[PDB]
Amino acid sequence: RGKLIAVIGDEDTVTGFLLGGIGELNKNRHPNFLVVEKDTTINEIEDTFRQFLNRDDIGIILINQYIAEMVRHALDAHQRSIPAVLEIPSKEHPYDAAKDSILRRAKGMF
Amino acid sequence: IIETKMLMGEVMREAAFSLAEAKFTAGDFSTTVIQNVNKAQVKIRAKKDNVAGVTLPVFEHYHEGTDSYELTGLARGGEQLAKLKRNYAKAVELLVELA
Amino acid sequence: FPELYFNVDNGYLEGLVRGLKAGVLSQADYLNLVQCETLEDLKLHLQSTDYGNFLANEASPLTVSVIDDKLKEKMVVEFRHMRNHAYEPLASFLDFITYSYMIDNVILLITGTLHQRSIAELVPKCHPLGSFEQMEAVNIAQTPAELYNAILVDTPLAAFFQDCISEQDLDEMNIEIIRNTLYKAYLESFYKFCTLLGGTTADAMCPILEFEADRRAFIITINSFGTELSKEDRAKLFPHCGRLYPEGLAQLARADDYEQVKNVADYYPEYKLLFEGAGSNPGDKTLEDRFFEHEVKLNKLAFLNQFHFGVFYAFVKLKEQECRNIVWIAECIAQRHRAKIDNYIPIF
Repeated sequence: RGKLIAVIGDEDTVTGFLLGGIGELNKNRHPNFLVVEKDTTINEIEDTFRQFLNRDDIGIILINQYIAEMVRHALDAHQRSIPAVLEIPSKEHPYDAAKDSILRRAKGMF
Repeated sequence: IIETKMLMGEVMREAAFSLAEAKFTAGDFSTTVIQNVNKAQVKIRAKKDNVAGVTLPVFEHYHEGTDSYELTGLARGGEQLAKLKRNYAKAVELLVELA
Repeated sequence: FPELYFNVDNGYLEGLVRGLKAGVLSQADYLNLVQCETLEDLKLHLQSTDYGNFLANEASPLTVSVIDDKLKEKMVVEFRHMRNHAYEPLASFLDFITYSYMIDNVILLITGTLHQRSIAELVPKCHPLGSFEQMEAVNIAQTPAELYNAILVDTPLAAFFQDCISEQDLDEMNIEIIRNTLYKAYLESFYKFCTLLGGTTADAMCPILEFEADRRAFIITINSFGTELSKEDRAKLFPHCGRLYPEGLAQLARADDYEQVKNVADYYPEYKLLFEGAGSNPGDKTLEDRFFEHEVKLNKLAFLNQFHFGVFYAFVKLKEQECRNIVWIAECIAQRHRAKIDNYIPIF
């Protein structure tokens, strides 16, 4: 079977990847993304993250690097081998390796 | 991994700035994009390697043809929106590899 | 001609909107803004002009998205004020400005309703220049057919639908075909209105509205090449007002590559200079940037008269371009991408 990528992020980043063709609705009408409006609570972000990592259709989750640091508890607690998670930069937000949970494991890294 | 993150950062910054050019000529096109969703133009498949006696999971990028945003900004801004879709559509394939 | 009646109802509003026209950023003002290093400086520079206190009572960690909202907030408060103060000859004209926004708001309403979303969630996303007075369409929201009937009852737009789009068309056409088809009926209707307001209004408005009709035709053509739209669907969307209407409109509808579109622009020296003036190469001004630049050069001609409605429409489109300019400066500064900061359009 196939899988899809999913997004948790700001309106601009979500808009970008939607024109990049990322956007789809599950059969239950739920999207494969959350637009994190400034008014959104941490519980909506974390619930969406926990839904996306447990969902059958989603293979990869993309999280804006600043949102990844908000949801850091669940993001570091996620330790399944298959469903991947990516912390990504954005225009008013941090760089691509900020606190990165994978890079911090390696002995061979500089 | 380190090299792929280094590649991703600059492409993402260029894509994130390119959206401002669309926001200059196409107005708040973002609301129409976000509101109107049905089916993806790009999706993935899980795949394996068995090297050194162990199964390693990986992904490949696939394309479904149908542009669910084809007419967006037909009236104005469509030049910028055509650059914009291509920039994030390029970024996704590096994400699938990075994952 | 106009002076027999114009100042009787409009003399105050003319002096008001000309006052607001003095309150614009010159080239010399933009040549201050682009020098600064952060949104705190952008605030401190804009604070010196008519934008004073637009970022008062707001969060210290500024974002370009807040600057964008507070720039529009100024423009929409100034417009709603002029619309509340105007008498029916001007007020019907000011309403014709607002249709260009209500169309896009109706596109959201139809889009959300076709996805079964409650319209009450779309209300905060509607452009303030196109907000409705009658709300039963918004409150009911049950089905696309129910919304279409509620639109015809509640909305000023009802006449445009009856000329071009049935309920059955709304069920089948893409929302972007709807956007441009409503807009076709709109621009032609507003141009007809400006031809009926003869003399100085017609002579200030027709150069602009005839250019907007040509501008849609050019841009829709070059954007259609990669798409499922037929030559008939292009012809169905090109506005019939512009200088191209006798022939070039049909020639664009036949055309399917950029050179064939320039072969239309070659017959019209303004448009020949617009296409010649942009290859859209790396570091060039784009075709789109030249249309926005030229639209400003036309809007600047409105204030070279004294007694006509062309100033109100040109003013709205110039302050809209001022919002687009200051947002584009704010992006280039905030993202440090100074290489394209000069791409604002020098309004006055």
